[PDB]
Amino acid sequence: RRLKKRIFAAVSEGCVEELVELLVELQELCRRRHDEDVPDFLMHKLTASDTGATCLMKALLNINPNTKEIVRILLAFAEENDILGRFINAEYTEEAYEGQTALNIAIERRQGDIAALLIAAGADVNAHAKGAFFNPKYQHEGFYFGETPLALAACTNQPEIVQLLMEHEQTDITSRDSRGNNILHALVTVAEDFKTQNDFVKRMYDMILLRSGNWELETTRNNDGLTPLQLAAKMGKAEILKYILSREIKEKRLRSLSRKFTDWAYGPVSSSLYDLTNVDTTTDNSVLEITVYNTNIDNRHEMLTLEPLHTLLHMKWKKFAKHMFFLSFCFYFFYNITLTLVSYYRGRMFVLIWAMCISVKEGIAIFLLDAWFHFVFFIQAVLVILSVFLYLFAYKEYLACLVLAMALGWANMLYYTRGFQSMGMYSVMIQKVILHDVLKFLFVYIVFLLGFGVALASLIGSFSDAVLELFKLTIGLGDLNIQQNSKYPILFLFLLITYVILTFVLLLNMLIALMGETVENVSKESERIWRLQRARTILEFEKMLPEWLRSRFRMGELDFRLCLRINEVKWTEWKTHVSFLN
Amino acid sequence: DGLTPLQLAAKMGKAEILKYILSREIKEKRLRSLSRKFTDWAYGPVSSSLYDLTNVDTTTDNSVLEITVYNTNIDNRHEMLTLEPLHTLLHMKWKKFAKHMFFLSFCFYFFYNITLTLVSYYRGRMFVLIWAMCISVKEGIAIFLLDAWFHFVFFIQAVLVILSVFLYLFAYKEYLACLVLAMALGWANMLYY
Amino acid sequence: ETVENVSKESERIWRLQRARTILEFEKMLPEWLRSRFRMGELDFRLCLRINEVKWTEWKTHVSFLN
Repeated sequence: RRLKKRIFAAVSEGCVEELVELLVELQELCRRRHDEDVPDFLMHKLTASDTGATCLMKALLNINPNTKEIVRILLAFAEENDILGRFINAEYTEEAYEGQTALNIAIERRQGDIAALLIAAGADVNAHAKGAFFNPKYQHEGFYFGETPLALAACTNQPEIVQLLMEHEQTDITSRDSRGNNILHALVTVAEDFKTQNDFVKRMYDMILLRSGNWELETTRNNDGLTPLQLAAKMGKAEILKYILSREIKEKRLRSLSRKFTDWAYGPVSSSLYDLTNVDTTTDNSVLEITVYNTNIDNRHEMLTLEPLHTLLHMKWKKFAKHMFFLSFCFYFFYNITLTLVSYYRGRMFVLIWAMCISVKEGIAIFLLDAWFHFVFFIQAVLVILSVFLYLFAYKEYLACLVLAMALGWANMLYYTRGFQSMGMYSVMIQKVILHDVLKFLFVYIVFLLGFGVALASLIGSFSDAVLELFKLTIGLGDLNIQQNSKYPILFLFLLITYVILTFVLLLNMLIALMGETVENVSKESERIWRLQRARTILEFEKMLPEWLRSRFRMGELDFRLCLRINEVKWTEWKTHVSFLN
Repeated sequence: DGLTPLQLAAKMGKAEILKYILSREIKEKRLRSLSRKFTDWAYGPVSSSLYDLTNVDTTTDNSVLEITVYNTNIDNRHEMLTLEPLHTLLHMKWKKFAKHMFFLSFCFYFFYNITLTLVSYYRGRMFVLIWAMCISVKEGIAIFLLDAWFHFVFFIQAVLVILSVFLYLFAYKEYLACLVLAMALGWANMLYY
Repeated sequence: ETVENVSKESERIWRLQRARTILEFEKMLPEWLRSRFRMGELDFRLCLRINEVKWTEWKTHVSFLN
């Protein structure tokens, strides 16, 4: 603590008159071998031991225009005192920056030449920042980049540093950190779409992938067992998965990395093949199953308009799912008609075995942990079976269960309108309106209803008669002139008028709020949620089939790779291409 | 009027100049007390900083935050309340204690309204009058303040409850009108919370 | 009249209402028990350990810088 704080101040600011004297001061200090503590003087006085911050990490933490003095201090102690083995691998002591070298801090502050010369001094590029800040809980709390130097050069938009770092012989490209992530995993972890940044991630991800040139990067699974495009699908990033699912290489010697074998193009019409490595539900964790069954991002219609993803769905649906959906509609319609005739006029009991079948079908609702129609299907099934099991008994509490099961079943018939697009967009707006705005209006209307009903019942008819008369006054009925046991009917009169005008202004406020919320949900968002609903029932009907009879996949092995004969036409793109080309 | 220059910047309602005042750092030395954002470490996106609390804190008599919250004649106060030590200070002042104090005041007003509901409907029978006197001397600063409507509804509810009780002591039948109007305005006043 | 007061102006007046009841509930407390202010003297100046993240600004900065 004698004068190492002085050299810390000298590398902080950059006064050279302390530095030139102090470099030979420590030189005559190490030349005078004190002979009571020989090795600990070097390892304790050429660094700090409170936070583990050494001199050059303090200098690169305090980057100023004094690059001459930092070139001097890399060329002062690092090679004369022969310390560089035990020195440049210094890590921290705390939990925030646990295991952080000077390479990532050197490349973090745009000093690529400093980092290239200090790895030319013989550092290690296989550092692993295992701190809990570096592996945070959410994205806001910390920086996640891959805890690797070439991964940090990938995330922080430094192509020249990763160019000089890949050409080093003993760097790793198949390296896996504490989360098991390689460069492509962390590069798509830091990524996002074009709405915020100007797409440097893909614009150097191509450089990483073709500089590597090997397939073994794109199968390295993480601790959750995910291929890099599966992790690209799960975190919700559009354009990087667009680049993955449509990627071709013109020049040869790197042809297995391509995925779009364009066999013939002619004006607007162009046939192509694609891959089915993981974009197909015959594998355990497909891309399509992830990006349909995902629930926490909202932009899934961006990914479901990509080519082998969107195209695959039509084949899976036109092929078999329209007929399977119409068959399920016909079964539910005949079940509801037999329940209608059995309920009205009193194969008399097909409804109970069908209710038991639909109950053990929808009994996975507690095992799944906007799936509301599963709950309505389950409450209809248990209400039908409770009505029948009380019909076996000698009770009169069974007809209430039958009439409520009738009301909920014939309301549940309206679930089957998805498939008619001009009625499905009408259907999902009903769910949007009851979820968002009518519940708030009911929540204010119930407390106004109680605050007037207790008042009018304290004026003395009873409670449940006055609140029923108040609701009949709301819907448009109910006499109001002279009620019994009024002290003074003037106050009853203008209390009633105050209730009616407050209900009117509440209704007006509710209708203009739900007019104010539909500035963009007029046709667009209903259409995206309808297409997502149709994709979810594609996958739900497809996985219910057994392991055989699925001869409904695509073209054979062209090593062994499934493909798709997809003929896309881009008329507007061809017209703009041949118009701007000449 | 005894105002520091950023207090006058807050009172007249100007945004970006107060943004420059509340976030100002000087890179070169010999002028360091004029800075207000001691950036101690930045690393990619994450950057910790310090700020000052010379006047942006309600422990002083005329703070900046008290001025720009209690101002009433300009409309763009949400421009200033998204500035950093101003907006950030509020979360600490609120998550810290004010959610629990607000929920406690809601529970007291809810139990007071439920005891007034049961006392009004079926006829600790008289907690409502001492709570009404407490809320009346609480909201009696409405004439001393000179869009504070809910203070007026709270005051008319308090005086209507105490007028109903002071006529209930008497032998009059003009008291039940005051009780039923106090019931209507109290259960409408629950919607303030 | 609701060409702009659909979600925006209601949100600003709600945040201003919440700030006014922050200050009204805060000034009602007595002179003691307010150990709820911020960090000590660093002459003597109180400070705040504020960790802001500007993700979009950092992305535009490192995108336009190179």
